[PDB]
Amino acid sequence: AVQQNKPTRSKRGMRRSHDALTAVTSLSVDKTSGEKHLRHHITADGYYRGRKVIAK
Amino acid sequence: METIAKHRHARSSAQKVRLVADLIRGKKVSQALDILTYTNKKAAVLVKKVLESAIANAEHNDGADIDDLKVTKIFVDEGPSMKRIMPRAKGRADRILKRTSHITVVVSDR
Amino acid sequence: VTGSGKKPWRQKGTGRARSGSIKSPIWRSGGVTFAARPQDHSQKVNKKMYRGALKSILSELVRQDRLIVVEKFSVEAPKTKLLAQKLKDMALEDVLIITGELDENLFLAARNLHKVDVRDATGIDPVSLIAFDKVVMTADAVKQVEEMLA
Amino acid sequence: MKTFTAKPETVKRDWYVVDATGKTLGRLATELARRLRGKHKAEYTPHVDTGDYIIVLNADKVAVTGNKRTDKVYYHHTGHIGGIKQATFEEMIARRPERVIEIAVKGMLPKGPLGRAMFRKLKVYAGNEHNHAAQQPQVL
Amino acid sequence: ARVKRGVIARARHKKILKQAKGYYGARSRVYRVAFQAVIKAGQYAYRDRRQRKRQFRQLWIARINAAARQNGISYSKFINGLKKASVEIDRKILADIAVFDKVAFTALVEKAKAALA
RNA sequence: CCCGGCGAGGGGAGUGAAAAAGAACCUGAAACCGUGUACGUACAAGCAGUGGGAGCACGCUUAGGCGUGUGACUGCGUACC
RNA sequence: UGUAACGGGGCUAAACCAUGCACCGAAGCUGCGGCAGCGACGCUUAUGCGUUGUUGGGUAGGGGAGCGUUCUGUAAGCCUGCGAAGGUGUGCUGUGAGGCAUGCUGGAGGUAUCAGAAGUGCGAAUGCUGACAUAAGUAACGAUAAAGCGGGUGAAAAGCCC
Repeated sequence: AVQQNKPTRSKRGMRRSHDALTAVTSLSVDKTSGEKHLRHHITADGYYRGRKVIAK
Repeated sequence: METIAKHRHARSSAQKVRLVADLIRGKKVSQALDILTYTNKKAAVLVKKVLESAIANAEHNDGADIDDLKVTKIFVDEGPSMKRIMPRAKGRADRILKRTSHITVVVSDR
Repeated sequence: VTGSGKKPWRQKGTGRARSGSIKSPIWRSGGVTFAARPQDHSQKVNKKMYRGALKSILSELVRQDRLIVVEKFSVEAPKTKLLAQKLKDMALEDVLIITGELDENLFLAARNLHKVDVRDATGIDPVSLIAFDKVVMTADAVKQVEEMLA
Repeated sequence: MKTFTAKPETVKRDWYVVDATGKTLGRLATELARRLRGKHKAEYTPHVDTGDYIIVLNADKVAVTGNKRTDKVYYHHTGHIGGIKQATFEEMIARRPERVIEIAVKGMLPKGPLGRAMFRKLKVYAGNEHNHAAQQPQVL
Repeated sequence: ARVKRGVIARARHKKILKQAKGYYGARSRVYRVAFQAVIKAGQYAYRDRRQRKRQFRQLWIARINAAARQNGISYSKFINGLKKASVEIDRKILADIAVFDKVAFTALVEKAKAALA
């Protein structure tokens, strides 16, 4: 049926509680002193130190 | 205040764009990218590239410390106005919006 | 107006409407809703509204106003820049430049700054008597009975 | 230059050991409320926001004197109007201090206003000189 | 004659009125309190200065029963005693001196005790 | 001049009296919103109140009863036409 | 379909009746201000100030009166770039539309006199012109039926391509 009821104020537009983010930490580790992710060594070429998948 | 490089205009609504601003208040300028690039949304990536535009300027433009500029508020505004159509009833509804956004970063110092 | 009568469509099958008339005098691109009548009417002053104790202001003011000197001859007239001195014998320099006279003479440069349409020649026009300070009447004995209009 | 008594929170709580238990109870259970508001402590805020602490002593001796005490049901049916029903009478329920036959304030601040936070302040234990579960500074 | 609605329509609603809340969105802050409903709030004060006073009456006259009832001197039955004297009538408030004058107020019962009691 | 995406937007410069005149050009409020100074505050009823006032972010006073609003207590009541 | 006849709670007398008697106690008549009508007085008198009588809820009707966004006038007349003025809130002023002011602003404008009357003093025409605060993360997301790498280029390819 048609929307014959109240606007999105307080009790609705308030609802943010469990819609939240995941507050991720991260390791500085200069083995990859730029292109690294959270603890995930490189977001692309799959390097660690020498020859692995397609790195070096 | 110091620096305010907001970006225009996105495709998203201000609701999805606003969902992340609070995280970066006060205590995250030193290492800002990790929470934003590893939460890889067209909101967080936008607040990333905002922050980046704002603070790559600040250290040059004033002479301040790039590590003491405390990223103090980050709010958003819409607008002006944009429309498009999809003829679902072709005499009534039919009329999708872009409310759009521009991220009023406001960075400041400790 | 040009605006399309009378009526476009029947007004059922939605469950929300009011109107559809296009015009109607109310809505948009129209108009003067009160029949458009040229109100052409000359509000009629009667014969003895002029006769008519009409001149009697010079009995209320009676001191500074009706200013009884002489006839409209004494100006150049190629230099009304000189007039305010030829106006020191009725004292008022340029205040309100009239005389309530008759004969055709060159005084009518007296409206040059806006003032009044002067009107002069016998039919002084009642709206000159209400409510200026120098309601000037100047001239000699043509004031008797019906002449009081002057 | 005002005559009223805000807050007062709470000035007068009158630490009295209710020797009235059973013996004349139905003459002063009816007045526990006009006590916790008044008749001595009426001197302060005799209608609003205050607190109170009598020193309770026993429960199941409600006395109450009349044909009431042996067919007067107590109901609650706390859920979906209860369906299946409860009927233990006033001397057979009073065998526990519970929620409706022991407090008297349930009958006397009846909607909940004035009463909405100071519910257990009277302790709601029972047990005499075997178990004084109340105040250590001197009672009355 | 051109109207275009002005000058007075907001003056009769807020201007100098020290009040910041006010009936929220659709019953007010849109516009709809402005003309015909603004009376309502102050109208709880239209009588009740005379009607709420009962609530506080018991507070004054407590210091003329709270200690006297023990000594038996119950305020309304002691008043059919008092009001035998055509000089004493205005006990209704001014007797409030009893909650701090105690140690000398405590003899005002002795006055006529061998007749009044 | 500087910054990013050989981009958007800003932060100063500056023609300018002005950029709250900046080429989504109108010297400019209305439906709704983002972050903050203080609240009441995740045991809620009853047009969300004006009261009656306790003390709170704050701003006066050689003390001197206040210039401020969410509105603990709860009183009154059903604003329509 | 929760015991649901004082509103509760059933009070062995607090009660029921009978005799006394003091407080509570709508707006209800009193303190005491203020005063629109219709009358009566002291006297005044263009007419009015207070005394005294009746008495002050007011959509159908006749009586009788207040002010404005400004047009048509008071008016080379006094006022303004030394600011003429809103949305507003320092302070009260009237019986009232509201203001004479003023506070903080705008950035150009007025009637403290009376004369003038009609585009005529909005929130309720199931609104109306352009709408959207609105149903939430609003398709069945476009039948549910396709996949797989190894690479290549590059500002960015599940698609372009071998």
